[PDB]
Amino acid sequence: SGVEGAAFQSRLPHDRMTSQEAACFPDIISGPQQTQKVFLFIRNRTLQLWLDNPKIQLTFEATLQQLEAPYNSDTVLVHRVHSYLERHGLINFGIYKRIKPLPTKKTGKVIIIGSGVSGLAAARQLQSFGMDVTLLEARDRVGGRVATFRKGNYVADLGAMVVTGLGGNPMAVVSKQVNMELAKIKQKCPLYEANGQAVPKEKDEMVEQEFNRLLEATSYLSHQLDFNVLNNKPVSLGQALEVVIQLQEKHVKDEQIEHWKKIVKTQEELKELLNKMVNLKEKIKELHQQYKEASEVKPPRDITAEFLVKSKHRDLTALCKEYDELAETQGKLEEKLQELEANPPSDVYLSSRDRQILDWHFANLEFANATPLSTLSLKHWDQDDDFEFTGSHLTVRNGYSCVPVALAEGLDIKLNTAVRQVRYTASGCEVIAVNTRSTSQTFIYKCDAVLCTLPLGVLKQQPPAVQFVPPLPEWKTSAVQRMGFGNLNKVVLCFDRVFWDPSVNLFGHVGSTTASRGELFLFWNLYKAPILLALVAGEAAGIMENISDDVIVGRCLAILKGIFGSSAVPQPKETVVSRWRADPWARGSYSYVAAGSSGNDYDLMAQPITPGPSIPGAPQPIPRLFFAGEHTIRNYPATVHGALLSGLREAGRIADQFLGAM
Amino acid sequence: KPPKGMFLSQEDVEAVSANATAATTVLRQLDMELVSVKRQIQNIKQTNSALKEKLDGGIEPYRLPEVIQKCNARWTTEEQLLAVQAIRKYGRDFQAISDVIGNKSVVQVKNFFVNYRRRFNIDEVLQEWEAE
Amino acid sequence: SRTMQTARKSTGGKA
Ligand SMILES: Cc1cc2nc3c(=O)[nH]c(=O)nc-3n(C[C@H](O)[C@H](O)[C@H](O)COP(=O)(O)OP(=O)(O)OC[C@H]3O[C@@H](n4cnc5c(N)ncnc54)[C@H](O)[C@@H]3O)c2cc1C
Repeated sequence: SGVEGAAFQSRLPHDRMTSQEAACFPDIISGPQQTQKVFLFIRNRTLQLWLDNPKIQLTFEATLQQLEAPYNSDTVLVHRVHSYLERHGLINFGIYKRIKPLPTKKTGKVIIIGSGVSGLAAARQLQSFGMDVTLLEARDRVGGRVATFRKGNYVADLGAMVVTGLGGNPMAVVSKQVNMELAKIKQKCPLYEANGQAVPKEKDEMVEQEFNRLLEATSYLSHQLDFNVLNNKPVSLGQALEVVIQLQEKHVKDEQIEHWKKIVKTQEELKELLNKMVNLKEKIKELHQQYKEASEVKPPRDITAEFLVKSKHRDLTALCKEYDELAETQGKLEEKLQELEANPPSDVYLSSRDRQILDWHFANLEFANATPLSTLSLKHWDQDDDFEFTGSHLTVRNGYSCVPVALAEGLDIKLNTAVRQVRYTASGCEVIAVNTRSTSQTFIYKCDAVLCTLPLGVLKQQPPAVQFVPPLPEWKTSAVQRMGFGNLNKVVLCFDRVFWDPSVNLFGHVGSTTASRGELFLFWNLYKAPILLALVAGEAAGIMENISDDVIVGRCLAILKGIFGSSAVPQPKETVVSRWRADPWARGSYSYVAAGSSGNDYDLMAQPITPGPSIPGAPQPIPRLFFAGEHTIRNYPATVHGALLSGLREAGRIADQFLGAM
Repeated sequence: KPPKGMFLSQEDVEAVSANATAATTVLRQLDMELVSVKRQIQNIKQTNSALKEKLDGGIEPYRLPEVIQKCNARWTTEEQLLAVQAIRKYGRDFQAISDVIGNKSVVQVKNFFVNYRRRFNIDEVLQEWEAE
Repeated sequence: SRTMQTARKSTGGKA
C-alpha cells in the first residue's frame, strides 16, 4: 500500500516507532502524536524511495526533493531520519552506484574475520562510511557457507540454496542489484516409500495431519502444562513428541478396555437373564405336567377337581407370559451385543507404515533445524516463527555464490589467511593470522576494532582454533556452549538426461527405520541442467560423513532406481558430497536453539566485548571486539538474510562508536 | 485447550514421565488388562452358549391354546364355588380370580367380595390365605 | 529452523 508496504519490506511496523528508533529519536517518541506520524511518514517514504530503485544511492538531497509539504517543512528532521536509515543499513546497503565518490581520507581501521555474507555485508557498509576495512578469510574463496559447485554447465549449491520468500526479505533488494536467476519452487512433494511406490493420497494426508497435531500437542505441553524440565534437565522436542505419542497409544488401549468392559457387562446381564429363563422353563415344564394330569381326570368331576384344572391353567399362562417378556429382553441384549462386536475402536494408534511416514515429517523437521529433535529446545525451537517472510520460496539458478562474489567487489580481502589469535586492549587490537598453504608465514594486523564473524562451530572448537587474549568473558563462552550448531549435508547428482518429472521440484523418500529417517530423505529438482540434489539430515548427517562418496551415490541410485525404474536411471556424470561438520572453517551447517538455550543467547552472541583499562584508574574504555553472523541474529537465525542483516547491524554499531552517531 | 482427539491431562503426563521405563510399564499393564478381559468374555460367551442349548425349542410344547370367553353377569353355583377356592388360593388378586373363573370381569369379582361376604365367610377365607 | 522448510511446511504450534 505504497509507503506502508515499504515499512513491511524493511521489517518495520508502518504505524509505530521501534525501540531502535526511540533511542535515536527520544524527543519524537516522548513528544506529541502528530510529530510521530510525520517521522513515520518520512521514514516510510525514504524507504519506499530506496526500495523502488536500489541500484543507485539515495542521497539526503534527493530524498528532500521528493517529499511534499507539510513533511518537507522540517529539513533537520528529514536529515536525521535519512542518516539513521543509512547508518543502520535500511537504505544504501548492498551493491549500488554511488553518486558521491568515496572520501580519500579514511577514518579508523577495522579487521573483519571471515568473508561470508555477514562479513562481506559489514565490510561494504564500513567502507561506505569511510573506514579502512580488511577481511581475513581462511578459504581460497569468499562466500563461506554460501558454497556453489560449478563444473561445465552444472551449477548446484552445497550450502545456501533457497531464498525463503521475498516478502520482508533484504535479499529482495539484493536480487534487483545482482542477477540472481530467482525461480519459484512449486510446493508439490510426493513421498515414495522404501519399496519405491508412492504413498496413497488418503494415507499421506492422514499422517501429515497427525504429525501437525502431535507438534501442536508438544506446544500445548510446553505452554499450558509447563512441561519444560524433567530430571533437572531441559525437555527436548524429541522427548516431548515421544511422551505425546505414548499418551496416544495409552488412549487407544484405554479405549479398547472400556469397549470390551462394556461387552462383559452386557454378557453378564445376559447370563443372569438366561439362568432366570432356564429356571423358569423348568418351572413351566413341571407345571404343564401337573395341568395335564389334572386335565386327564375325565368328567364328571367335583368342583375342587375342576378348580385344579383352571387354577393350573391360569398359573401356566402367567408363567408363559413372564418367559415371553424375558425372551423380548433376550432379543434386546443380543442385538445390543452384536452392535458393539460390529463397531470396535482402533486396533493401533499408528501402524508400521504410518510410523515410517511420520518419521519422514520428523526428518523434514531435523533438516530445518539441522539437528536431531532430541537436541532441540521444546519451548524455544520455533522462537523465530513470527518473522517468517511471505511469498514463494525461490531457487538461485545462477548459484548463490553470485551474491558474495558481487559483494566482494572493491574490498581488501586477504584469502588463504587463517586467523589464529585475536588480541584486544584499551589502546587497540591486533589479529594474528597465518598462510593456510604454509603455516610458518605469520601475519599481524593492527586495528581499532575487530569484527568476528567466525561460525558458531568454530567458536565452539575445543581445543580452540582461535585464541582470544584476554579470554572471552564467562557470559559469552557459556552462550557459545549452550547454543546448538547443527549439521546438514547435500549429495549433488549430475546426469546427461532428465529421467524425472520436470514439473515437480521436490520429492521425498521414506526410510525403513527411525534411525535412518534423515538419510537421503528429500530430493530437489531446481536447476536448468539435469541435476538432482539429495539431503542427509538428522542423525544420518554426522554418520554419513564417515562413508565414501561412491557408497553414498550408490544409495541415492538405489532409491532413484526404485522410484523411476532401473533402465531409466543412468550412472551420473559428476557427483559431489558435502561434509560440513568435517570442514574446519565451518564445523557444522547452522545454528539451532538447543535444549537449555533460548533466543536470548543469540542476543548474548551479538553483544560486543569491552577490554579492561591498561593502567589502573583509567576511564572506562570503548568496545573493541564485535560479533556478527547467523548465530548472532535472534529473529533470523540460520539464514543468508540473517547473516546479511547481522553484518549491517554491526557496521552501524561500529560506525556509531568510532565515527560518532548521526 | 489441547488439539481435538489428543489426550493430554496433567495426570497422564506425570504417569508416563515419572521414570525411564514408566511409559512401557503403563502400556504393558493395559495390555495385560486387555488380555484378561478378552478371556473373561470367552468364558461367559461359552457359558451363555450352553444355557441357550438348554432353552432350545422355547416353551412351544408347554403353551396352551387361547381361551376366548364371553363375559356374563349371572353367577352359577359352579362359578360361585370356583371363586371361593380362587379366593383361598390367590387372596385379593382380582385379575387372577377372573382368569380362573373365565367369564367374570375384574369389577364383578370385586362385587362378589361384598355381595357374598357373609354367606361365604370371605373374611375367614382371607384369614386362611394370610396364614400360609 | 522452521522457516527453512520448503517442502511440507509444518503448521503445528505456529500462530
Ligand atoms: C547445507 C546448508 C544449506 C543451507 N541452506 C540455506 C538456505 O536454503 N537458505 C538460507 O537462507 N540459508 C541457508 N544456509 C545458511 C547460510 O549458508 C548461513 O547462515 C550463512 O551463509 C552464514 O553466513 P556467515 O557469514 O554468518 O558465516 P560463514 O558464511 O560461515 O562465514 C564465516 C567465514 O569465516 C571463515 N573462517 C572460519 N574460520 C576462520 C579463521 N580461523 N580465520 C579466518 N576466517 C575463518 C569461513 O571460511 C567463512 O568464510 C545453509 C547452510 C548450510 C550449511
